[PDB]
Amino acid sequence: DGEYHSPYGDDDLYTVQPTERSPRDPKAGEDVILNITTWPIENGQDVWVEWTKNGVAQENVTAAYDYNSGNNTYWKADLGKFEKGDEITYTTKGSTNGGTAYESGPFTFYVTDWEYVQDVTSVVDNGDSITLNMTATAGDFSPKLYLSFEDLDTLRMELSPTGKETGHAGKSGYTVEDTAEKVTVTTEDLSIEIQKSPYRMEVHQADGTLLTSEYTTANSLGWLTDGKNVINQYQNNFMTPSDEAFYGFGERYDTINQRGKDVETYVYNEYQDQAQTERTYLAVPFFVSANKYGMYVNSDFHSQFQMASKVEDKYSFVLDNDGDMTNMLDYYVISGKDQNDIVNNYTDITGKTTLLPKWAFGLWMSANEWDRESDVSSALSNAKANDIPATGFVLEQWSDEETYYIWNNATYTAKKNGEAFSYDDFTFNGKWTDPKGMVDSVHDAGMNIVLWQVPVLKDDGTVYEQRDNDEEYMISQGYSADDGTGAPYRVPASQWFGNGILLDFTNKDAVDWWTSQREYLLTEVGIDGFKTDGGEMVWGRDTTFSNGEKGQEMRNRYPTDYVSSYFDFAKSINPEAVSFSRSGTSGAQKSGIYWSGDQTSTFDSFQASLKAGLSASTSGVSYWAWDMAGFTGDYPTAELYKRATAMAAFAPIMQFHSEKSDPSPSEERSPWNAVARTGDETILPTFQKYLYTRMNLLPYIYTAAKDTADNGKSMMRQMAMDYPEDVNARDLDEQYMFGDDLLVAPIVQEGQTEKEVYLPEGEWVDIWNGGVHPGGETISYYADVDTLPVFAKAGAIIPMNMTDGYQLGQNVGNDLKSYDNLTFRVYPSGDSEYSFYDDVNGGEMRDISVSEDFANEKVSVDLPAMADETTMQVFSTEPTSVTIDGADVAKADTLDAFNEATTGYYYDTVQNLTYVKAAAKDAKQAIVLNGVNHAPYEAEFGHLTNVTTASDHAGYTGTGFVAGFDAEKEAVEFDIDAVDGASDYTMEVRYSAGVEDATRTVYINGKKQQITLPKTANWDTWNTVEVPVTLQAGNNQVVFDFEADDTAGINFDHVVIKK
Ligand SMILES: OC[C@H]1O[C@@H](O)[C@H](O)[C@@H](O)[C@@H]1O
Ligand SMILES: OC[C@H]1O[C@@H](O)[C@H](O)[C@@H](O)[C@@H]1O
Ligand SMILES: OC[C@H]1O[C@@H](O)[C@H](O)[C@@H](O)[C@@H]1O
Ligand SMILES: OC[C@H]1O[C@@H](O)[C@H](O)[C@@H](O)[C@@H]1O
Ligand SMILES: OC[C@H]1O[C@H](O)[C@H](O)[C@@H](O)[C@@H]1O
Ligand SMILES: OC[C@H]1O[C@H](O)[C@H](O)[C@@H](O)[C@@H]1O
Ligand SMILES: OC[C@H]1O[C@H](O)[C@H](O)[C@@H](O)[C@@H]1O
Ligand SMILES: OC[C@H]1O[C@H](O)[C@H](O)[C@@H](O)[C@@H]1O
Ligand SMILES: OC[C@H]1O[C@H](O)[C@H](O)[C@@H](O)[C@@H]1O
Ligand SMILES: OC[C@H]1O[C@H](O)[C@H](O)[C@@H](O)[C@@H]1O
Ligand SMILES: [Ca+2]
Ligand SMILES: [Mg+2]
Ligand SMILES: [Mg+2]
Ligand SMILES: [Mg+2]
Ligand SMILES: [Mg+2]
Ligand SMILES: [Mg+2]
Ligand SMILES: [Mg+2]
Ligand SMILES: [Mg+2]
Ligand SMILES: [Mg+2]
Repeated sequence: DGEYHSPYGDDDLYTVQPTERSPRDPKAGEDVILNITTWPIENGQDVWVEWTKNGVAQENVTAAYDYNSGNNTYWKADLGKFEKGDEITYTTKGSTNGGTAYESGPFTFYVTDWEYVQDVTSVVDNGDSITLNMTATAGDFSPKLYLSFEDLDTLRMELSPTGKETGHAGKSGYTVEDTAEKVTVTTEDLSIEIQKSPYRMEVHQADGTLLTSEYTTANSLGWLTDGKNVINQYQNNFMTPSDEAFYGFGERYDTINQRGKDVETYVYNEYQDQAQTERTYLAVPFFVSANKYGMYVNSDFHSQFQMASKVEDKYSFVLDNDGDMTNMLDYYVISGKDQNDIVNNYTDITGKTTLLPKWAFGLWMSANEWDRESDVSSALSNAKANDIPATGFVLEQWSDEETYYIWNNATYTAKKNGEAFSYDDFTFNGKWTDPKGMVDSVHDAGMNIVLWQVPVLKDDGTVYEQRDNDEEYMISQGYSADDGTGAPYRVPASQWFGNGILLDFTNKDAVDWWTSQREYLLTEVGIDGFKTDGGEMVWGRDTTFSNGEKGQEMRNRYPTDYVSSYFDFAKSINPEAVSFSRSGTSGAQKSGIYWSGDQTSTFDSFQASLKAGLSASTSGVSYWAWDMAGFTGDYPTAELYKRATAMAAFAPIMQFHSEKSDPSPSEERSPWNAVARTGDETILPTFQKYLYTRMNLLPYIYTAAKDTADNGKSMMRQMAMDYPEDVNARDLDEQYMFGDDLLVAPIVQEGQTEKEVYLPEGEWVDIWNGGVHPGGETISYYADVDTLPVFAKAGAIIPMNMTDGYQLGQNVGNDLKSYDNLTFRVYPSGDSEYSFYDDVNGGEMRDISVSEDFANEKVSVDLPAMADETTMQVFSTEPTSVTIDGADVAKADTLDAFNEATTGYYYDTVQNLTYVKAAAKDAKQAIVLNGVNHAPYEAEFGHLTNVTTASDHAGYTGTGFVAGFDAEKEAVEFDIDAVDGASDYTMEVRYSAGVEDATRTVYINGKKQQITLPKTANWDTWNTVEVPVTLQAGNNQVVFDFEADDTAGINFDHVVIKK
């Protein structure tokens, strides 16, 4: 028999327990209901509430029967409404037939209401900080708002409602213009305009451009208080135009643009339907606006971002607090040189991404079902047999499933008092007879291994000696958090690892103990890190951690304290160790890889994963992975598998994984198992193509990884991060930038083969075939199930590790300590420069520069000193000569000859690439290609109308030519860029006309001319005629038509634009 009421229950944001107070934190005028339970269900029960208001005893409130469920009766007691300042203390009671009264409480709540800033009464400039003394709209406080500069382009606001706290110092490079009506604070990067009566702030760039501004009606800034000693929430409100887009907020699965939504900064473990529930494991109170600023609310407490979700021109943040009136509101308005610089400034505040070793950027293999040595050996054997040179290996089902630090089937003498084991304490049996040997075999295969972990000590009520000993010790030492009553905090019963005891990662002694138990795994077994899963496990209002903080503040921070603790520990022992986690908040980026969690194998999930990666990126979490093609649900289709593979190969971290622990047939998301499950053998060569291409691009990818760590530029970015002004880039969620120079457009729709790609300003070249696409429009790209549209930005310099075949998608292996043929792929356009991170040769920075001068038929490359032979692949027409330091280098007629030569050049007519080989020298080398023009615009890649392509006459450039083009209504249209601005140019038209002289009609931006194409000796002989054209800057429409007055058949190879 009993009674129970607990006002906050588990303090879950989304649900309530059936015995809570509603509202949990009452405001003035809100009716207060107490939900109370009794058991068993029995006639003769009475439930009531004994209480005081401002210390005065009130008449008891009688509860009314609500409903019965299970062994319990539920009741509601109505306390009524209260006024601001009221302090209510109550005890709930239940009895049967006037007998033993069971009770809960006392519980106290302080009734609140909002107070807002009114006017600025005085301004004090302290040199490194500005104090604005203010009045309030209500109450007796004298608030102070402190302004400071984290940097000249990053403004910090700290609000003390009572005026008793002081803000932090910042930079002193600012000036102030203080007048009776307004104060303007200026730096070389910002102009902050503050109206004094009423108080209202606008943040502008130095030149005056508005970044954001507090809502028009002012009184925008406020706090929720009882007017005495409780401050429970803060808010500010801002004006936003109807076109403003909001990105980031951590990792989001529903949309990349949060306009219209209430975004909760609240970590949560939501399985499979993250998009639909709008939940996430990784929540960060930071967003980037395409209006060129970021806003970071510096608090671990839950916050709600109302992004034009209430009023169409208003966005707001509402930040919770634990009552403590000394906790100031602290937020930043972040400007920068560009959107990526904004993110860099954010990482100055919350932490830089820690550069991971290069092995982290190869393929990771994982499957929950791998649970014994024979599974590992078969996994390694299958990878080798299928030519899959992975670099990472994950084991989840490796332990006793009890302590999570002892190998499954290991036997030993149990240890008391939390003593740590060493490798020699164990007798290894059954599934794992030689863990050290097993790790040695993984290392032998060129891979590194990580082991799965959780931050909780399991307690499912079953007896298990070592786990029981550990629990006893942990409790005696206070290594758990406190439930608020002196007992250890346990995960709520109905949750993942319910009843388990969380390790208090804020407790250094606790962390030292916990990690000591895993030490032998790094020092003796030789593992390369941990897959630190979970962490979204902190509930309860009164839950208390060693640092004095409670559940409200610690829920979002806990996962990152957990993940960082393990990352640092593993790395302290093994410098090459890497963590792989799913949960966190601001700062998560300092500590390893984050994967998108648990999703099903559908295209809808794929779409959600892509959004999660793009949002995480904006939020500073660059080293992001996902379970490619999904880890659970029905096995993926061959189509999904192939589409997922392609995106994954061009994502920051590439990893396959599966959920099932012991299925039949296998659930592995490996390519060999995908072939087995779907019956589609073509999956293997398609997977190989993408894996091999990723490894060819590893120098570029790893340099990008370094750029994240040093400069805050995420590896994979939503289009508006690079092009914030471009109205077509705002909502794109099915394409992205990868590194600085690649535009990747995965197909994420079932059945799709015509893929739309928005190309921003500039020229974009298909990296697979050399097709040229002018920017500033949406193109349609035909992509079969094996094809991924990827384009290089104009001026791009891309380092690659190539085989002697020199094609993308050729297996170079997984050697991370040497290159095969280090190659630089170059798309000349003006003057371009790239800093290559040569990690193979000591991490030296190699500064490469390219100067395009097609106006004079030259492209120059300034190659710095290199440790290795270097191959340039320059997109251009064929040179008449190539020089290195002024000396001619020999033309190689075939690829074989080029490979045998120590220096020389070779022209690839199919890709329109000039290969140039330079010897390794401890001095810079000046390479010049002479007689070159911009690469041809291949006819077979133009817009074709009623005409087809062929390859059945030798001598063409590209993949072939347009065949015949000999009837009315047949057309070939080109999108041609003016190589050097608006001007006249010469257009070369390369064709064959074996039978007789021909004519075609050409329109240049609608201006017609007829061209004569004289007969060639035969269809195996090509000729080129020069046509004068006038081009405008940018894209030019060049249409070749066969009109009524034209004549004869031709084969049409390409066109070249030149001076
Ligand atoms: O002291 C008075 C209280 O005693 C209980 O036994 C009654 O059932 C309550 O409704 C009442 O408020
Ligand atoms: O074993 C007694 C249990 O009975 C249930 O009906 C109650 O709701 C539980 O809180 C209680 O612990
Ligand atoms: O827009 C800000 C407002 O949001 C509402 O949802 C909250 O309940 C209010 O307390 C707050 O003033
Ligand atoms: O299959 C693994 C999944 O199982 C679910 O029951 C848990 O809540 C998730 O945290 C976990 O990733
Ligand atoms: O209100 C329905 C019922 O509620 C509780 O079970 C009471 O003990 C009982 O006397 C009453 O009949
Ligand atoms: O096998 C290791 C772990 O992997 C799985 O993801 C399960 O969620 C967990 O219950 C299990 O203990
Ligand atoms: O029921 C849980 C048990 O599962 C397996 O037998 C594990 O090998 C063992 O360590 C664990 O106690
Ligand atoms: O910890 C539970 C048990 O695990 C292993 O089976 C040990 O060999 C045994 O001594 C111990 O009691
Ligand atoms: O990039 C050049 C061409 O590449 C492929 O052939 C695509 O199917 C096509 O749409 C594109 O225009
Ligand atoms: O009529 C034009 C055609 O003439 C010949 O048949 C050629 O073989 C063919 O390549 C060309 O397209
Ligand atoms: Ca051609
Ligand atoms: Mg009665
Ligand atoms: Mg959509
Ligand atoms: Mg900066
Ligand atoms: Mg198995
Ligand atoms: Mg080692
Ligand atoms: Mg303690
Ligand atoms: Mg120039
Ligand atoms: Mg060689």
